[PDB]
Formats: sequence, structure tokens, C-alpha cells
Amino acid sequence: MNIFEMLRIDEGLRLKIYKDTEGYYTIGIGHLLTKSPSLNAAKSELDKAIGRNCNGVITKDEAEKLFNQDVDAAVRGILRNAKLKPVYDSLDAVRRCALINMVFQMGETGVAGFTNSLRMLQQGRWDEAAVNLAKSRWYNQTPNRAKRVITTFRTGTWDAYKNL
Repeated sequence: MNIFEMLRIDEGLRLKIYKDTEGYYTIGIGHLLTKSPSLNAAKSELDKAIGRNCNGVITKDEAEKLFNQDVDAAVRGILRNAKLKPVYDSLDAVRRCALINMVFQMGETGVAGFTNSLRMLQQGRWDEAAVNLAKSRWYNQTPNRAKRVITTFRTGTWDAYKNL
């Protein structure tokens, strides 16, 4: 299992604009297009992002290309971030994927706000951190996915996804 497979499980693949659980316009593998209500604003962002007139629809290849970009950008964002970098550096390879997953979903800034959990992860206090991470809107709003990520941080294995 790797970061791409992990996120492909959590986000799914959709080739037509769709709304995410928060109600935002998304396409492909969890690629947020805009927080704006306008489907039109969404279609424009899409064409801008693909470099073609997509008319709200894209090919598998295009979705995978966006995915590669988003993952790369998530990783680089963590590495550039003063709060995130030290945590990342302190984790094993599986747990690193779990932090990338959170960043992909909620952005650098949002994850950077998990001050207390970050601190626990850095100190390698797995169980404590799992319990703190669950006390979030994040967990309450998308509990199945959050549980998967949380279990990854707790155990350091891919058990949560080995099911899936």
C-alpha cells in the first residue's frame, strides 16, 4: 500500500463534477475545484486546470494527472511548513502517509491547527494522539475516513485499508 492507493480509497474516482461531502464542487480523485456555489465557476476552474474545454467531464488520465499534482503539492506543503515539517520528519513511513492524507483533505493550514495532536505525534504517543484527533469537527463530519486515518496513526500499519 502507498499514499496513492490510500487516497484513491478514501476519495474515490469520479470523472464528472460532483459535490464533495462538504458540498463543494470536486472532480477526479478528491480534487477540489471551488468553494463557490456556482457550477459555472466550477466549470471554468476545471477548464483552467485541464487546459481544455471539458464541459464538466474529464478522462481517467486527466484525473490521475491532477492527483499526481495534488499529492506532490501536499508533500511539498508539509515540507515547507514550519509546524508540519518537524512532525513529518519524526514519523515512520506509514504514519507519514497518514499526515499526507490529512493535509490533502484539509489543507496545510487546517492540519497545522491540530496543535495538541501534532505534539503528541511528535512525541510518539500514539494512543493519546488517536484520542485527541477524534475530538474534531473532522472526525465528527467524516467519521469512516477519519477512523481509517486515525487507526493508521495509532498502529503504524495499513490494517484500516486492508479490508477495503
